Amino acid sequence: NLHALRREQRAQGPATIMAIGTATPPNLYEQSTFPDFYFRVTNSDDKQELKKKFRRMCEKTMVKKRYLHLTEEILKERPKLCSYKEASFDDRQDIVVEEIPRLAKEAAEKAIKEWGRPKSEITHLVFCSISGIDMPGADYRLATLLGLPLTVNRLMIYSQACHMGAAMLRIAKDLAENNRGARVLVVACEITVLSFRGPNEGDFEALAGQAGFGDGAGAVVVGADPLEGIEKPIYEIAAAMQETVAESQGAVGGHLRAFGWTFYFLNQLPAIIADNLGRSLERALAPLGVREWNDVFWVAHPGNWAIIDAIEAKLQLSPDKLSTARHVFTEYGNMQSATVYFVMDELRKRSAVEGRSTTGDGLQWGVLLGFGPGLSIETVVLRSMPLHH
Amino acid sequence: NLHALRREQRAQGPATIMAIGTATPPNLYEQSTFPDFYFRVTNSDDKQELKKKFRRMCEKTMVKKRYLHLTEEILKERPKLCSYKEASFDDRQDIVVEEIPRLAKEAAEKAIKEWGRPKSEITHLVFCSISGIDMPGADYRLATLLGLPLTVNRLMIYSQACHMGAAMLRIAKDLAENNRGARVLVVACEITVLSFRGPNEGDFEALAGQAGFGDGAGAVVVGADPLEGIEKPIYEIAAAMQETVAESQGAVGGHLRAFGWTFYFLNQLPAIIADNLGRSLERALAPLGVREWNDVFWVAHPGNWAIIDAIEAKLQLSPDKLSTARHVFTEYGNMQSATVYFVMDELRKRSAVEGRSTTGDGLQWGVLLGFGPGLSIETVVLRSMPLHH
Repeated sequence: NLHALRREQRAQGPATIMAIGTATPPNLYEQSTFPDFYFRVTNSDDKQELKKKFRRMCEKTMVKKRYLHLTEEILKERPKLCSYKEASFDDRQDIVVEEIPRLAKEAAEKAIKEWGRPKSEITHLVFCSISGIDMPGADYRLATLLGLPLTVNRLMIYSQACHMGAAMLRIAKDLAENNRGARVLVVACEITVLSFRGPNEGDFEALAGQAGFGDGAGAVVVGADPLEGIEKPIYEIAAAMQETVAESQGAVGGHLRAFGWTFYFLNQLPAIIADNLGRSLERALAPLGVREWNDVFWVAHPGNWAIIDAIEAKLQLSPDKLSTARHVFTEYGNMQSATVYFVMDELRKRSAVEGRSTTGDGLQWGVLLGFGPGLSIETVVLRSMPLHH
Repeated sequence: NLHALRREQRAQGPATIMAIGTATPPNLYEQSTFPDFYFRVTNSDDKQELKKKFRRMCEKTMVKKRYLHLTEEILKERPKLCSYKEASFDDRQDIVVEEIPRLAKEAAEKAIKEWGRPKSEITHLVFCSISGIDMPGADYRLATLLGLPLTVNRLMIYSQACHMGAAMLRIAKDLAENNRGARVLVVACEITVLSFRGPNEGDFEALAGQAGFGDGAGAVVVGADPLEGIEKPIYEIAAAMQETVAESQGAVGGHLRAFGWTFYFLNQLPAIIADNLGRSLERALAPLGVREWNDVFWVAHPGNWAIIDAIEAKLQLSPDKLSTARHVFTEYGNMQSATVYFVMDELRKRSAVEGRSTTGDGLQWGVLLGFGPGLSIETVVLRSMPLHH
């Protein structure tokens, strides 16, 4: 009866990524002139020596460009954003509640446009962001701006850190696979309005945060049992798993306070990540009988330049493997949960333009990776799809 | 093989609720004397007219008692919690970050204990609260307090309203059905430290919020294919869905600010909820061929007494249907996302005490119901289990 009902209602094949869309705020921030903008707007133009320290931090990041919702105009209107740790939460909430769903909507429309199917066929919405907390939430506002059916199943995931991007594919996997016809709109959106703050001579971590984080949103449509001739899977989601690394709460993390968000980290975080991938990758790839780390493709959350270097070095990958992560991080900065969607889009796009056999740079099996506070490690095994040029 | 692998890794039968645990803070607040306590600790004994009002509010709520983490001591140590609307967010964060996981742990242990099986067989943790945002978050802390294996798939749902307790069953359904052997720990925990504040003579809305909300946590183990002679389902989850009521965002909701959380409602929220249920319940129950609303059992998030009344009257339910919601509301208050789990625990126990043939008061089919800001309506169709006396 309910076993019969079960068989009827569940999907047949594995979850697939059917479309990818991305978007940023319209305001370009060049890293070479960012110290100038940052010290001027934070009324710190009378500490030239701290300004020089910052220029060197900016250069070290390896970031060329980021896109930020914030502008000098908004900062002028809302000066408390420019202080180090003054109560500023209200001004920050005013913005993120409004804009988190607006930026998400751009990335979601693009994903939907590529998918090329009606919004009425979307059954679930899975939406993550650090920011934009209200009731009704950001998911309600996003659903409403898109004109999704009132019967779409919504799930908002607030304030999980950078690995939440990968984690949403783990959730969407179960939603697409367990429900025949389920089409899952997956969105990550991050705007650094809650973490932007002026400088303090004794806070490297907070000033470092001013240098490497950008704004961005990413969206995929996820579904099993693609419609013959209409839905063209880019990747099959083969497996998804999470692992927490014992006694590493201190590696990285953050607090939410009256000043907004602040993030901490150890200098050895690049090593702590790289050194703790072994287990995850073994669980993931040993069933497929993978012999060598260079034998699969890599969609990595970049974290930072040092993190990429550490992972590449530990797994002894050739430069090509993480070059997509390097590219996105260079051109957009670290966009938290959104970053991995930008990286995934780059992999499949370079794969098409450069004439590859598959969406995973000519390779069959790949691993998508996210990592954040925990330390939390998100591993998604992807199967590439043939490219018929 | 993508399809063969899929056929082997998924569960066969419906998600099952295998155990239920509940917990509250140890501090009893009797409603009869709550006006005296509230006006005294917030230093408002010279607002006798507002006090007179609040006592009338408290009488009308029909709440007899609540359990709150907050005490006279906490309030003396952190007087900003008492102000109507000064910045007090840091004080509140300081408490909720540590306490939310702590209360959740009590409910979680009770559910695990009834389930009767090793912690190591838990594969997933799904945890919701309005409160306790930090990175790493509450799920990590809870998993750590429980001593869960590091490979448990964690998910934290922050800052969703009252209907979130229901929606976690919607989530748990797919995780459990789609993964062979999956055992999901589902936990809801709420502590009102973030919305407690002193009284303002021009704000009855916020004042009403101080009369009806309590603290608590509920937990279930959800799995598919129960072990014969080891795991005994209390209910089967046959179906679960959400819908949103158009143009009702202002019906109820709230804002997270430097003063913490405040909640808003329209006076006609009961009718708004009652009048917009039929559609959801029709979609849920028609496929089972049920002809009358009294044909099924009811596990209702209570909201408040006015809301229970309006649903009863609108659906022409006889008094027994929402009996369990009433008893839980009256004895514990609205514990937001956790309440529905107390109601569930109450139904299945009463069913056994009163000699009913099923864990659903002798009927086969039920609806577990959650509602909150959106308006959001969460409908979970349950099948009861035979009771053998």
